[PDB]
Amino acid sequence: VQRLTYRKRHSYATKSNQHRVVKTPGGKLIYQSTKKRASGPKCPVTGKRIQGIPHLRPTEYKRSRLSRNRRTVNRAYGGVLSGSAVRERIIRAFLVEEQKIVKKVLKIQKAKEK
Amino acid sequence: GRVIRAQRKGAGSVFKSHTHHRKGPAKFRSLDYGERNGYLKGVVSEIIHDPGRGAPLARVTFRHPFRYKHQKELFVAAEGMYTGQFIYCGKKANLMVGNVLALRSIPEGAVVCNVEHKVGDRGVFARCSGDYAIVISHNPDNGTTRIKLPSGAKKIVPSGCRAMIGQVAGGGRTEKPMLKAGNAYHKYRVKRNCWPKVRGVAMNPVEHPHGGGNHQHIGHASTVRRDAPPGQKVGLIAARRTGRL
Amino acid sequence: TKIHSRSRARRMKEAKRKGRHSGYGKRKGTREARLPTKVLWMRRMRVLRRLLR
Amino acid sequence: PKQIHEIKDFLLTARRKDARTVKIKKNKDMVKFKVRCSKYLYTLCVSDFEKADKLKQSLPPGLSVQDL
Amino acid sequence: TKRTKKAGIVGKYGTRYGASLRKQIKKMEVSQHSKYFCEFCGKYAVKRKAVGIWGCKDCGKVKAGGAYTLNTASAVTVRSTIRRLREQTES
RNA sequence: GGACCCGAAAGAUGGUGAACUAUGCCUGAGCGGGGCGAAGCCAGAGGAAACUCUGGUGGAGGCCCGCAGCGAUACUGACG
RNA sequence: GGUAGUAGCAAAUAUUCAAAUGAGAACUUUGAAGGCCGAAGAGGGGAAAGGUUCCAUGUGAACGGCACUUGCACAUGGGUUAGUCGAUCCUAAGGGUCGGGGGAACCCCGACAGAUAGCGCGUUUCGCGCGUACUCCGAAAGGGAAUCGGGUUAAAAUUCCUGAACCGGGACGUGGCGGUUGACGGCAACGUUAGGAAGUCCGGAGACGUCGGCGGGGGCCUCGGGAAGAGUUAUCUUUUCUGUUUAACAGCCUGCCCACCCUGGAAACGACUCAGUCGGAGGUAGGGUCCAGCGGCUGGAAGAGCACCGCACGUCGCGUGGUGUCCGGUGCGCCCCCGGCGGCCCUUGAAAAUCCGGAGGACCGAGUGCCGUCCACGCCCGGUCGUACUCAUAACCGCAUCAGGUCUCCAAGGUGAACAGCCUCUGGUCGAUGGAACAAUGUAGGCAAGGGAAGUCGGCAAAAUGGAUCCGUAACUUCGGGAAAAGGAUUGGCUCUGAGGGCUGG
RNA sequence: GCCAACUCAGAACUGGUACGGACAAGGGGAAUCCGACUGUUUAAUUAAAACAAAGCAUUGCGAUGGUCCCUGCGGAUGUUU
Ligand SMILES: [K+]
Ligand SMILES: [K+]
Ligand SMILES: [K+]
Ligand SMILES: [K+]
Ligand SMILES: [K+]
Ligand SMILES: [K+]
Ligand SMILES: [K+]
Ligand SMILES: [K+]
Ligand SMILES: [K+]
Ligand SMILES: [K+]
Ligand SMILES: [K+]
Ligand SMILES: [K+]
Ligand SMILES: [K+]
Ligand SMILES: [K+]
Ligand SMILES: [K+]
Ligand SMILES: [K+]
Ligand SMILES: [K+]
Ligand SMILES: [K+]
Ligand SMILES: [K+]
Ligand SMILES: [K+]
Ligand SMILES: [K+]
Ligand SMILES: [K+]
Ligand SMILES: [K+]
Ligand SMILES: [K+]
Ligand SMILES: [K+]
Ligand SMILES: [K+]
Ligand SMILES: [K+]
Ligand SMILES: [Mg+2]
Ligand SMILES: [Mg+2]
Ligand SMILES: [Mg+2]
Ligand SMILES: [Mg+2]
Ligand SMILES: [Mg+2]
Ligand SMILES: [Mg+2]
Ligand SMILES: [Mg+2]
Ligand SMILES: [Mg+2]
Ligand SMILES: [Mg+2]
Ligand SMILES: [Mg+2]
Ligand SMILES: [Mg+2]
Ligand SMILES: [Mg+2]
Ligand SMILES: [Mg+2]
Ligand SMILES: [Mg+2]
Ligand SMILES: [Mg+2]
Ligand SMILES: [Zn+2]
Repeated sequence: VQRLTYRKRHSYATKSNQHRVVKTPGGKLIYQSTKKRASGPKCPVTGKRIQGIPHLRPTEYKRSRLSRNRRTVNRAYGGVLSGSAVRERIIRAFLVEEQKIVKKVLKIQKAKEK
Repeated sequence: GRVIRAQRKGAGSVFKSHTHHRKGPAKFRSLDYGERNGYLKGVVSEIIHDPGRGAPLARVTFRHPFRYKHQKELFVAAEGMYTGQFIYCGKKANLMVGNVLALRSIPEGAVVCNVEHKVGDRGVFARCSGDYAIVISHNPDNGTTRIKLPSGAKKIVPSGCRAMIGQVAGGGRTEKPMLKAGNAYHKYRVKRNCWPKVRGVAMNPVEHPHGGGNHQHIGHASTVRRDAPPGQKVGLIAARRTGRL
Repeated sequence: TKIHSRSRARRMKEAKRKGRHSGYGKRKGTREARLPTKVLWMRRMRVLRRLLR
Repeated sequence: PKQIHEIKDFLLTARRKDARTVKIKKNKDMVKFKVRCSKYLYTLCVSDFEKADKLKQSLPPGLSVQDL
Repeated sequence: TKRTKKAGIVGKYGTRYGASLRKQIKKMEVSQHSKYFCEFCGKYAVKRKAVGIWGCKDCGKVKAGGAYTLNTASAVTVRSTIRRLREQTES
C-alpha cells in the first residue's frame, strides 16, 4: 500500500490541484495532474450544449492546438445557436417580414379607399 | 465616555453595505428623444434575484436609437412580467403592466412603480417588493401630477416623470415568520452588519445613556430632542407620542 | 517482510459463510447498520423489474 | 511516436532528408522498423520475416541501420 | 399510513417555535413548494427558483410573481384596474 | 530655582502596534458511524357514501447518540 | 556566604545478549532477541517561519541540565542546474494616484469640479475612421500556455543523463487544397486533415453554494487458477509469505448518464427511477447524431523496471548471459474524479486576463499561370529570480533541545456499525541520566465481609446502567414529542435447515 | 447448465449458566425555580437565571430627507427608496 505525496509545492486540495493515481512501468504509483472539468459551448436560447464540439478548457480550443472541424459546426450560427433555435429564428424572420409586407399593403389599400 | 454604536455607524468600514454579489443598480433607461416623443421596444431576457433585495430584477435588451449595438438595461421587475415579453418605454407606450410611461400619459387611479422624482432621475419611488404608487390627479396648468406613495404620503412631481405600470413583484415576503436567528443572520449577511442588536440597557454607562444601574432600566424618558447631539440622541427620537394607538 | 498471514481471516470467512459466529451475541451494529433495508429494497426492485421486462 | 501501416509509406518516410537513423527490433512474432525523424519516431510492424528481410535490403544506402 | 395527524409539512420543525407560528408558516411552506399552472404551455410545471421568481420546467418561461405564490391577490386587481383604464383611454 | 538625596496615583505633547485578540469584507480549505423518520409517491383493506385505516417507498430538521475538529462542566484531582 | 552536596533527575509501556572500535562504552556502530508508534502514526511530503541547521572528514576546550568514542556543537571542504514546477500574467476585498476640492503645513478626499490613454486601415509617414479621465499595486491555496517514463549523487532533480513529447514565437521552402473567386458529404442531428476576407456587431467558455440517493471511471482492498523464489515440516498443510509492471504523447475503436435528429401517430393509456418523472408542444417502438472517459487496441515498449537461475574478475570489467512478467472472479467496501436527478434559502452562493465561435461582406484572380490557403512535412529561438534542509515531544513561536501553540495532502489487514477502543503489516523507533531496596507520607490505578448516605453544606468521588434482538412503555403535550420512558427476556461453540440472485441456451 | 454474496429466520447437539466473556458502552423516577428552544459570553477564579434570538410593540424619515462620520473639503446607510 504505497502512500503518495504532491509532486508540486501546492499543499492544499483546491479545484486546480486535482490529480489521478497512475501506475508507472517502474512498478510504483504516482500522481499526475488532471485539468478541471469544463462545460462545453452552450446555446443561449435553449440553454443546452452545442453538439459536435468537445468540452475542453478555453486554451485547449486554440487554433494551433485543435482542428477546425472539432471547433466548427457547418451551419448558420454553427457553434453558437442550436439547430432548433436557428430554425425558429429563420421562421420568425420570414413570417415577420411577410406580416410587415401585409401591413404595408393594407395601409396602402386603406389610404386608396379613403 | 465612549463613542456609542449609532455614532460609530457613520464612519463605516464595518458598517458598509455588502454589495459583492449584487448585479448593479436597477433603473430606467436614460431619458432620450425616443422616450420623450414616441416609444421604444425592448425584450425581457431574464428575471434574476438580486442579493439583499426582495424584489426580483429584469434584464431588458433594447435596440440603440442611433448606434449599431445592443442597449442593455436592468429594471425592477413588476409582477406579471416574463422572459420574452415586449416592454414599451415612452410617452406613446400603451398602458400595460411592465411598460414605462410618462406620468402625463397615465390616467388617474393607475398603479405604478419605480416612479421618478425628478424628470430623468430614472426612478426612486416605490421600488420594494409588493409596493406601488397610485396616480391621484393631474394639473396641466403647472404640468404636475399628484401621487400616493407606499407610506401613504401625497407628493407632487413634474408630469414628465416616468413610472412603470403595475406593482413590484415579490409581494407578501414579510408575512412569513422567520422562526429562528439563523434566518435573520442569512438575511442581514447580504445586507450589512446590523444584526444582532444589543439593547442599550444591557450595556455599561460608558457606552450608552441607557447603560448602568443595579436594575435594567433606562432611568429617564426614552424620548429625546430632535436637536440632541450625536451620542445623546437615542431611543424614540422626536416622538410626538408613544405607546399603543 | 515480517509474516502477516491471512489464513485465519480466510478460515473465519469460510465459517461465517457456513453460518458460524452470526448469533445475537456477535452483533454490535443495528440491523440497519449491518444491511440497510434501502439496499434490500433496491435489490428487490431491480430484480422484479428486470424479470417483468 | 506514430505507427505506419504500409511499407510504401515507411519507405517514403525513410527516403526524406530528416530521417536520421533506422532501428530494427526482432521480436518473437514480428519485426519492428523504427525511423527517427525530426518530429516523430515512425514504427512499422511486419509480421513476416521474409518481407522484413526484403525491407531491410530495400533500405536506402545512405541511412544508418542498427539491429536489436 | 397517516404519518401525522395535522402537522403535515411543518413536522420538520419538531416541537420548536410554537404551534401558532408553525401553523402560520405552514401556508407559505405549502404554497412556495407547490407546482403551479403555466399559462404559456398549459402544464403544471411552474416552480419557484427564488423569492418572486417562478420558472416553468417544460417551456422554460420565467415569470415575476409573489414571494411565496405565483400570483398575489393584488395582482389580479391591478390587472383589472389597468385594463379598465386602458379601455377608457382607447374608446 | 532640581534646591539636602530617593520616591506617587496622575496631567500634557508627539509618535508605534489588529504577527494575539474583537468585528466587517475577499479568496481557499475541513467536518466517521448510527437513531428518530416531515413533505412527496406506490399498493391494499373497511364503508351505502362521506371518508377512514393499513403496509411500503423517500429522507426534512439552526433534531438526537457520537469520531475528528471546536470548546472547557466537575474533581474546587495533579502541579502550584 | 549559610541554605547544600540539600530540593530535586519520576508523564509519553523496555530493554537484553554477543561482537567491533576506543585510554575510557548502560548511552557510538553491526547482528540477534523482546517491545512500542498502529495509516485523523512516533510513517512519507508541502505552506508559513527559520537560514546552512543539508552532505563528507576530523575534533583540544565549551555546549548537548548523567555520560559519550558522540553531534541539529566545533573546524575544514562540498552541495540548490527548469521554455514545460512556481513567481512572473489577470483581476477580488482593498491599496496607491493625476486633475479638481480642502489644508499654515506635514498632509486629507480619491477618476468625485477634466482638451484620457490611445486603438485599427492604407501610406508621398501622411491621411482616414473609431476613441465614457488611472493601460498603476493587490492571490508561491482564486483564474491560468506547454513533459513524461527509465536512470543517476555523500548531499540536486517533472531542473542533471538517455529516450520520447508538448507549448509560445519567427521565417521561409516543398507538397496538398479552392477558384462555379472562396471545398465536399448527410433528409437531419451532423461529418471530413485544408476549404476568402476589413471597420462594425453578437454569443459562449473562463464561471463558481450546500446536502441526499443512484450510476460510471482510475487507484487500493479482496478471492481463485498457472509459474518463480522464500517460510514451516516431531505431526498436518497442492498450504503460508513476496512479487507477477506499462508514463506523457499519436492514431484507430468504443460510445456511460444525458442532449439532439428521422419514420410514425398513442385510452384497454403507456414508458419508467431507489426516489422521481416523461408523452399529440409527438410517448412506446425502429433507426441514427453528438457528448465524457482517469474506457479498449496499437505505437511509445521491452530494448525499460522487477523476480528468479547461471558464468566470470575474485585487489579497480557501473561485467556477461538465459527464464517469466500469465488467466479469471467479486463488492451498500475505502480514496479521488465524473455524470444525472432530488431537497434548502426573506441566504441564490466573484471579476478579469485569455480563448473559441458566429452576423455582415467593403475589398480581392488568373489560364497555364495568378490570387488565397486555420492543411501535411521541413528550419531557428525561447530571458530573469526561487529550487539544499527542518516543518517540529530538539531546525518555526513560547528567554531553552519547554508534555503548551502553529494551515494542509496520502492512509493497509483483523475484530467491530465505525478514519471508536485493542492487536498486526510497510515505514519509524526503544529518545526520555542509570543502579539497589520496596519504610512512613504522597501521586495514579484496584479490591474489600455485614450494613447501604448513618458520612458530608451538598451523594463530592466512586459504584451501578451501558452493544444488539424480541416484548412492552404512563402523566403531560404546542399532537411534532415525552421515548432508549418505565418494565421484562435473550446473547457462546458446534452440526444443520429454509429464504433472499446473475449469465447462457428455444 | 455455469457462476455468485452476506444478510435474515429457524432446529438439534454441547460446555462448571459461560457467552455485547477484553474492548467498546444511558443509571432511572416524582416534583419546584429560572430561561422558550439551537446559539453566545468574563483568553488566566464566575458558562449562568447573564447576552443574543425568532415573535411583539413603539419612534423618525418621501432625498431641498432620517441617522451618523468629518478641521475642512466631502463622506457611510446607498449597486438603497
Ligand atoms: K464539429
Ligand atoms: K469619547
Ligand atoms: K454583527
Ligand atoms: K437584543
Ligand atoms: K440605566
Ligand atoms: K427594564
Ligand atoms: K536651597
Ligand atoms: K494574522
Ligand atoms: K474564510
Ligand atoms: K576514541
Ligand atoms: K489645493
Ligand atoms: K482621484
Ligand atoms: K496564482
Ligand atoms: K526524462
Ligand atoms: K472562483
Ligand atoms: K442543487
Ligand atoms: K501531460
Ligand atoms: K466571418
Ligand atoms: K530542488
Ligand atoms: K515549509
Ligand atoms: K447523605
Ligand atoms: K445541612
Ligand atoms: K446544537
Ligand atoms: K443553549
Ligand atoms: K454552559
Ligand atoms: K437575553
Ligand atoms: K443622507
Ligand atoms: Mg428586564
Ligand atoms: Mg454500515
Ligand atoms: Mg488578523
Ligand atoms: Mg450529549
Ligand atoms: Mg484522513
Ligand atoms: Mg548532519
Ligand atoms: Mg493635485
Ligand atoms: Mg495590466
Ligand atoms: Mg441535511
Ligand atoms: Mg477488503
Ligand atoms: Mg527484460
Ligand atoms: Mg461569413
Ligand atoms: Mg524573541
Ligand atoms: Mg464487519
Ligand atoms: Mg463640512
Ligand atoms: Zn410552461
